[PDB]
Amino acid sequence: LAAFEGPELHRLPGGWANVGIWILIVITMLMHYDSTLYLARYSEKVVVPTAVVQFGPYRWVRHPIYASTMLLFAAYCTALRAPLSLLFLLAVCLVYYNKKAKMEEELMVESFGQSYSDYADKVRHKFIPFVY
Amino acid sequence: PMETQIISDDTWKLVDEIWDKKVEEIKAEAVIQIEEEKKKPQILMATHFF
Repeated sequence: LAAFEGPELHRLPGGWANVGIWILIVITMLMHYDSTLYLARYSEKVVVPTAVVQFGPYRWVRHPIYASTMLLFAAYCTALRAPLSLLFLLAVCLVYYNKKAKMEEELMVESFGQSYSDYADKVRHKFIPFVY
Repeated sequence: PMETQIISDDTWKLVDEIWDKKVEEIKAEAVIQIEEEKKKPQILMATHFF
């Protein structure tokens, strides 16, 4: 639907309008790599978190890898200039990804207790900074 | 003779126990040591992304 909706590849503008796209790409890959490096550092096994992570992207958004992945698709829908698909992936990705976030969060709240409780009190905003 | 019994009858039970544990460990280790199904690379780790 993004490819259908977006204008033809020669009609979309360039110059100083394609510099924001580069900004979005680089900030996405910074946030995702920082989140991954912070999450994988504290796990002894492949996915077994020893402690509670609250650093970098974790002090802004409780689930930063997920947000970074969606922001990748959002920048992608901005690239071919199709905002309608951006909104629809917002809806569907938010729904599924919130479901998995709830399952994961309830698991590690059960397994950790007060630490992730006060951490989630510190950062309520779960996916987008002060939007949700 | 004047020396009565020495260390114990229970320490002999403990050394018999550790002897039997090591014998059983060797027996288990001898016959179930080698079994291999596959070692395939896990390079579709979806739990990180998908």
